[PDB]
Amino acid sequence: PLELTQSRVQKIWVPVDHRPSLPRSCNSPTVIVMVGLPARGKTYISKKLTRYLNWIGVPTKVFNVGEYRREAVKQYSSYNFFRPDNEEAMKVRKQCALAALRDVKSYLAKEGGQIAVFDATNTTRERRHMILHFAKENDFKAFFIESVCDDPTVVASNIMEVKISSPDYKDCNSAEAMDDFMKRISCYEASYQPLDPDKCDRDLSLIKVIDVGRRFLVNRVQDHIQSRIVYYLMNIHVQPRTIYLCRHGENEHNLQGRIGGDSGLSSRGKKFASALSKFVEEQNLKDLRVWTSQLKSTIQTAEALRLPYEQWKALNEIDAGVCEELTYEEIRDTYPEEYALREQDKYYYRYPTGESYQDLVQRLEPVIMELERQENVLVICHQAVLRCLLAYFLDKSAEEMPYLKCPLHTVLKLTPVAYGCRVESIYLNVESVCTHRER
Amino acid sequence: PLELTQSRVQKIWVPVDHRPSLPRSCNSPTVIVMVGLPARGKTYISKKLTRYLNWIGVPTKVFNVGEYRREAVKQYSSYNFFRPDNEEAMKVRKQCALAALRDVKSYLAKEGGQIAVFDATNTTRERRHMILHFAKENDFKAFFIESVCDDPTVVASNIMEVKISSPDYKDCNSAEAMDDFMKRISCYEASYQPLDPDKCDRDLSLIKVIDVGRRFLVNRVQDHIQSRIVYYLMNIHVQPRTIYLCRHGENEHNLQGRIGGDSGLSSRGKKFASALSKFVEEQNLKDLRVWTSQLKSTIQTAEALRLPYEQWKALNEIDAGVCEELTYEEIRDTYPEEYALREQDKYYYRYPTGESYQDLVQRLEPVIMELERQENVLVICHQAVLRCLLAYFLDKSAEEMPYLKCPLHTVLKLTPVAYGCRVESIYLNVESVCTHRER
Ligand SMILES: O=c1[nH]cnc2c1c(-c1ccccc1)cn2-c1ccc(Br)cc1
Ligand SMILES: O=c1[nH]cnc2c1c(-c1ccccc1)cn2-c1ccc(Br)cc1
Ligand SMILES: O=P(O)(O)OC[C@H]1O[C@](O)(CO)[C@@H](O)[C@@H]1O
Ligand SMILES: O=P(O)(O)OC[C@H]1O[C@](O)(CO)[C@@H](O)[C@@H]1O
Repeated sequence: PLELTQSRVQKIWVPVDHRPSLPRSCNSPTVIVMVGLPARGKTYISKKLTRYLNWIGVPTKVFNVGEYRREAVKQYSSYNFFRPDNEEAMKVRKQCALAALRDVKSYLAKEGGQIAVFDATNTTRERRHMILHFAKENDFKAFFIESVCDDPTVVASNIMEVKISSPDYKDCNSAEAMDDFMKRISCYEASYQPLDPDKCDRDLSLIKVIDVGRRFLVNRVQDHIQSRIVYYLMNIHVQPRTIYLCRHGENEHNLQGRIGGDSGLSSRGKKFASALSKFVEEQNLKDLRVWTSQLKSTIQTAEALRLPYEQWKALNEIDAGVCEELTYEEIRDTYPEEYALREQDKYYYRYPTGESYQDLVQRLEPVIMELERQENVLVICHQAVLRCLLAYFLDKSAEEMPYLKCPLHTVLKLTPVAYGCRVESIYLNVESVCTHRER
Repeated sequence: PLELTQSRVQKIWVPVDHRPSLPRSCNSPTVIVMVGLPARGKTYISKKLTRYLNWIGVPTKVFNVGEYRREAVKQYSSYNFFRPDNEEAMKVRKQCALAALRDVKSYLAKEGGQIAVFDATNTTRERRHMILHFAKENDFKAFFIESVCDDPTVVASNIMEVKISSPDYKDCNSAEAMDDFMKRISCYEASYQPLDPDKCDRDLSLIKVIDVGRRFLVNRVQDHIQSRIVYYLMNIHVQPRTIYLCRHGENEHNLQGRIGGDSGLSSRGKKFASALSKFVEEQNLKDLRVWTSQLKSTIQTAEALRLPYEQWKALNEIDAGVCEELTYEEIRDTYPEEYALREQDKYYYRYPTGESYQDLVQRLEPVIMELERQENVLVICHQAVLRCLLAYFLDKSAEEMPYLKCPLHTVLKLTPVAYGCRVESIYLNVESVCTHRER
């Protein structure tokens, strides 16, 4: 009579499943279609969106047709391979697109993937009609993301930042690679049919990203995930900036080996806070936003900076529930079953009346969205919160996330470059205890 | 040396403020400009957006030029008042717009308002240039929301739903009011200059809502609040649906007068769950989404429905921190200072290591966004969570929110109609304790 049991790891109430003598086991995936001329940031969008979607828990994978081409055709010689009159290479390129779609079908229908990002030019109505046919026959949704930018400064910058360094241009110098790539773009210009939501593409679910996100044309958003993608694309930018991530200075609970709580900075923690102020000053940043949690130790650290700061409840350390203010030895002795369950499944494990790393991701999502909108930001937080944010920026999986090394009195300087983050570590030469525990 | 104190009500760590002998006390507001012909849902957008922004904690107010006109000109006779050749009424209408802007300045610069929604036609470039001049001179941001829809079915439906019932048409029958309103729309058509983000309005921050949210043109989103508005407008719809809100059936903690915890349904709670299934069945809904919290009592209630349901951690009852599983008598005797602080400031009060109603709003925001996207939804939740959701739908203030009456074994049936919600209460004839406590 409505009998439930609480699952040991995640602490989820499930109906008591008294399976009979013979136990029996018993929404639609999306193909995101990238659209646009080369050097329009399609791969940049594909990679960043995939990184965000995976981090929030939506299994996402990129299928880049160019990588299938590099695999089918050993070495790249020139733009001549991309010529519309190149009958043989046109057959090869089509075969590569079809092979990528085959892997899209396998990913979405057989591997538990939810979103497949089809990263190609898809510049002709013919190619897009074929992708739609493929989606309709496989019961997949189709969502188009077109990037429109004809600014020559933006095109040249994209070639210099990520095209000249491509495996295709290994034997080329910067000038030859740039010249070949401009000719390669020209191969696509004649047959390019932009998305037309006014007449031809009126019934398609699409986003037209115009001039690096200055303007957007949004047509027929069908569901939750498409709506989320659109909101994300509207919040991200390519302006140069730095993200500094650190934990509060060493606290009294750190000295006692106690988890959670709301203890204050130790004498060393206060020394780090002074060292952090000097470090921040030496960075010579025009403007800098400072974010803390609502816990004392991060606020005391920010107080040493003499800069305005904003407290976020979303940045508060993982809630250990009944295990709050206990040492790991006291957890193992009072709750041995709980201790072993966490060690076996650190990401999904939920503390009783507490949280999991999975819960942390959900509450840090608005932090991530705001970090994307901002420029120079310093986030003073906690060990588990920091691992979660770092996993987003460094594209780390749910499995590796609870084990990322985030020592005390150490600043993680993140510089967005090419298709990810350059990470520099800066230890501020103040002693502390070690709170890192390996698997 | 980084000395902080925790504020008694909100539990916020603040620098110990040792004010000297003579204590001294010491971002830009936004004008949202509605654009479009009459019967385009501008007032609908204004009211709904204001309701959402206020609920999330952004002080927002609507300034409807027509209400200033109804105040300046006692009785409305006909569309002749709106004629472009009506020199006198054109002077009166301009004076009303200027008087509304005067009140916009006072609201944003002197009353602590953050967003002013300027609800008028603002169909000419001249009027919009004047509003921009007003915004620039007062250091206010300007964000334009244009609603474009020329579907005669949509226009006729808007006139029938909310125009014919306007105080202007009190002495008129449905046919005369509809005829007069069509003529009134025609008065605006000749001088109407839609927003042109391509050439003329390229530097303006705007959203063009096309065909009741089927399509959007988004130009130059400057900040966080504009980005949030755009996301909200993309999630809302006018499709007919019903929202059912109720608490879990009576639990064991309810019988003991204990707060929080994760107790199961009492015998009466199980009887409500059966009664709820019968009620749901009798509603004869084609499709229905069922949402619960992750707490046992709501899941057991949903289990009785024999329908698929989704558990949301965001729907979990307010966290009472150290006061969890205690009766109110035990709270008053163990924590008398805490008890009195809560009674004095129920919305902002945060339980030690727990939450406030203010915290609840922040974590329920994704619930609200998803409720907007959906159609028929049944939310099985908890007393404080329910008050928070109800305050959103019923446009209740932060001050009234902790005192809204949400009894056990009672379904709140919400039907979106005109500019809000019709609320029907359905008691399912199962006895329970009373958990309501007045101020
Ligand atoms: O080249 C480009 N053209 C046009 N839009 C571009 C790029 C790049 C880019 C940035 C770094 C390297 C290579 C490419 C990113 N976006 C972009 C697109 C949409 C959004 Br919303 C944000 C950024
Ligand atoms: O008449 C209309 N024309 C055009 N758009 C309209 C309406 C109404 C409406 C609904 C009920 C009563 C009166 C008006 C709402 N929206 C609307 C606008 C934008 C979004 Br995003 C969602 C709904
Ligand atoms: O997930 P882990 O490795 O236990 O680390 C999280 C813990 O780290 C701390 O931030 C410091 O020990 C605790 O407050 C928190 O419980
Ligand atoms: O804000 P109030 O009036 O104390 O009501 C919230 C309380 O109501 C309950 O849902 C039932 O008593 C408790 O779990 C919760 O603490």
